[PDB]
Amino acid sequence: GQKINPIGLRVGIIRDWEAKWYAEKDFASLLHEDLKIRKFIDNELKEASVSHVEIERAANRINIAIHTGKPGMVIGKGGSEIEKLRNKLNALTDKKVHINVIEIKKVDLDARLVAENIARQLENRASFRRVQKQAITRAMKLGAKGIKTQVSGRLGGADIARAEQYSEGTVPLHTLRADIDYAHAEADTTYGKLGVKVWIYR
Amino acid sequence: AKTSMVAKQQKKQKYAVREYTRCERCGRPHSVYRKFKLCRICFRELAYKGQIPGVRKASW
Amino acid sequence: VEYRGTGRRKNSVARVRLVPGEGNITVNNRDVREYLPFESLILDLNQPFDVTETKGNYDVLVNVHGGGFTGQAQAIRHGIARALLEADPEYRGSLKRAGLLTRDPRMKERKKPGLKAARRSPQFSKR
Amino acid sequence: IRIRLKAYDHRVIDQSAEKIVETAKRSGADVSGPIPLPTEKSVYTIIRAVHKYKDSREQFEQRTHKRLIDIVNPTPKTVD
RNA sequence: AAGAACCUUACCAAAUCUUGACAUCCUUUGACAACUCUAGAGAUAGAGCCUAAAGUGACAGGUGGUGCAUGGUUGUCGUCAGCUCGUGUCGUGAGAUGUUGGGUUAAGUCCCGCAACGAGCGCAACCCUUAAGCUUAGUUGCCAUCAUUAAGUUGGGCACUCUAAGUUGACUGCCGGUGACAAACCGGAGGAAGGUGGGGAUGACGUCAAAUCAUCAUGCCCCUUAUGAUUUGGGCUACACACGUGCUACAAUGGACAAUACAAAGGGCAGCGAAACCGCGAGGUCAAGCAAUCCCAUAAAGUUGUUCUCAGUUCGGAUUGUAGUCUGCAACUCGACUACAUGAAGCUGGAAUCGCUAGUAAUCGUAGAUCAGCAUGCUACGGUGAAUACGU
Repeated sequence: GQKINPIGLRVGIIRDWEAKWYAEKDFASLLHEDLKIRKFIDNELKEASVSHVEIERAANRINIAIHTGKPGMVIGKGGSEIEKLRNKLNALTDKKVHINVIEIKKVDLDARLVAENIARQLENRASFRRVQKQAITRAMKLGAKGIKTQVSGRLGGADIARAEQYSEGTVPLHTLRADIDYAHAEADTTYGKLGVKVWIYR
Repeated sequence: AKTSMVAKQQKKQKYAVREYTRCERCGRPHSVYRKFKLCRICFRELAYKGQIPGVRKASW
Repeated sequence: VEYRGTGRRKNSVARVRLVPGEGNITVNNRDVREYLPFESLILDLNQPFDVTETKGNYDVLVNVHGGGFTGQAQAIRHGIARALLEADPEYRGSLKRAGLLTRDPRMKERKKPGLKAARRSPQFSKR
Repeated sequence: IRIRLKAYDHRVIDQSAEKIVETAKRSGADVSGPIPLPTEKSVYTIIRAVHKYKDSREQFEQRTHKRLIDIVNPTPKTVD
């Protein structure tokens, strides 16, 4: 059961890439600055509702746009953190080309917002199935499918590793255009290093 | 084997001191300059006919 | 592309794996001038080759199948001839004067039952 | 300039081929466009470090997908 | 092992500082002991220099086994050609045809009447390979419509080939071909593409802990001036070798060693070579370019040595020891190359086992995932690549 859902070759007609820039010599350098600016925005995002990235630095228009779901206090009360982001990006290198924001329609479509309401109780080793049976029905009301509760070992609070087969729905992967979210994310809260086999789909 | 040498340049695995940082897209790894991802040979061709303000003569 | 060439000569089809560039023709993977039993015209064994103008521009490195003592000879020439047709369309128009497609309108008749050669018969046996 | 264009995937190189034609169009000089690059590569599998079934080194592929779009006569406004 | 010496040895006799080489803290202050010096084999540690270090206690560094208790599955019998589920259908209880009938490709299942219907992810493809003709480029690429043509081509983007750096036609679908009620896929001109282009990739749910504190998480474990640790008296190779594995010389239907004509996968600002430095060799060149090139090209056969002659002979990449390479400090008490000498047994072979299809299995050429001492095993594709089916 290594169902990884090869989306890499599945996307490319609707789901391109987050970073876009015309390069080949500045590619590695541009990619080096991409992760360099991602080491400060990830600590400022505080696990925000970010679906994709709008880093379109092609045609001399470099801008590290961050979705961050709905504009809350992340940008500051009236863009008060946008002026403080200048030095933030100025401390890294010398970019700071006015990063923009994007209003994400249907915020509960990624596997981050669904893991912040049904997988947020797993941090205190609590409900990991009762609350994991929910949200998929809410995702069905939105128009999509949702996530599928799954595990390979350490089932909730137990010293004995146990698997599962609670797949509420299937996942289409026989097509070469199928669009799948597949937003993987784990947290090490004094539990140990382990991998899960959770399956998601648009 | 230039395509295989231009592909494996910054491969990071168990040992990141195995990959050798050289000309990003061009060649001539030696007899140039490497520190801010810009080889003389490549930069010269990338600044051919005065492109990005980089290839100059002197003027103090 | 000049491999899998179809060339039949008096019941002697033979495929040829000719390669563009290298011209190392080694029939039976060795000498082809002291192999053919007879074949008096060893240099004139390739009539279309002269018009093809690719003598030293293709390496045979193939073989011969069936045929007779000298019937197996002059069969790879047509085998590479059909291979050159797929290798270049100019060859077809370059060999419009000759255009060798079929050169086996009959077979070999010898001892047979009833009739001498199933066509002729004995007539006034010389004394 | 005779410089290549190594992006990420196929559409990543497709959007980089049209974005380089836009920046080159800004400058007042001859600009190119589509660039023939016939597909040609290979693949192979081995082992990784820990446990991860087949297909060692979790990566897309060893494809050498690149480009060759650039400028011919670069001026002072060719930087943008 | 992402490769057994020594820094890594994380074994013990160990030393020596043992709230510690320690991984880390509030505290000061010579900020380091980089700088001289001390027990020095040495971190650790003591005035002095620009005037982590004095560190209690919070706290260490650590290889004895498992796994029949579970994880990441190292792998494994199996990637079986199959597992599936209500429903309609009913047991005193193990109850479903779930695919059901023409019947074709490489795709658990083409629709004669078949309790009627639905199983999900793999299985045809979806990931990958790619076009000979040519778009490209005509650039490190050779040339017909064009030659001063430096394999760093110095040209003319001079003429386009065999061309690289996104794929394409194509493949089932009528196909020439009739199943008899009945398609079709094979393959006929099919195009170079014998038909998923040729093809592969593919790890379906699993099973065995078989393996893993010494592959780690751990039900978690094993030392507490010693199992650590700055590291020497010193290590698992050198003695009878008990095996698998490392090439090997057993021969004249031929040996080591001449010059040597012709792809390579990959190696490289310190490193590759045309008569030259390096042509028996293990190496002591700075270095033209400095990576489509340039270097291996002093590679290879259909086109070549030599020579000693039913054998110890110029046939023996074993041991052994002064000694040159690789490392020489722990080899005094742990590896090797070919030689200044020693150069064994060895004439097709043990207990017992292993191996065979015209650009590839193999093979002249031949390759590393790489440790400060073992490259002598298959390991990359231009051409030597010569050979291909009584029998179901």
